[PDB]
Amino acid sequence: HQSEVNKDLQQYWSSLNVVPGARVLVPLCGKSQDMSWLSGQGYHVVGAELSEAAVERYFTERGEQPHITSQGDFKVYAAPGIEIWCGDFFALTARDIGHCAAFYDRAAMIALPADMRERYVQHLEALMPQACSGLLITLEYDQALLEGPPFSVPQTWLHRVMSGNWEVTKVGGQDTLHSSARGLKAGLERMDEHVYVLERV
Repeated sequence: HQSEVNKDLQQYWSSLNVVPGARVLVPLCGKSQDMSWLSGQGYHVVGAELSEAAVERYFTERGEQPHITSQGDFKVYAAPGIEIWCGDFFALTARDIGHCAAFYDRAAMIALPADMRERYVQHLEALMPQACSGLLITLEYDQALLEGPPFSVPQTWLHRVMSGNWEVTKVGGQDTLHSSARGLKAGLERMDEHVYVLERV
């Protein structure tokens, strides 16, 4: 129970104590522990898994069963248990689903450049809810072993751009390889994991 689910995540949340049943969005954050945590608490875990090969792995491991959709070059595999559509994320209106609650954001913009980053955060906060607690999970170390080289997006930058719709705050740190799942997924065995608490106002 809550073995390795972003100490910060389980922390902030543990404290936050969002509404029981609030809408929890999972923008290209779809991991397992994060969501498994939210659910374990009793929240509306609805997000997408920006991972094609992943969806495939799920279809091969399960052998079909859930709602598989073909979204262009991406897929959408939703389950009856959770509202996680493995594939791509860009047709669930994080705003409609968001509304009020929170959303776990996984290092995604760090995989892109600045310009794109600004367009990403903005695009998110744009399609974001009205009152939800968002938590971004970035990284630094990982870059030459982890899936996609993270630009260790600087909190300052986030507060420079990602500042204007959500209260982003510096959080997290390094020496947390066990915590970060992606670390055990890619195999960092030691990487700095950055975190930023963004309160979607």
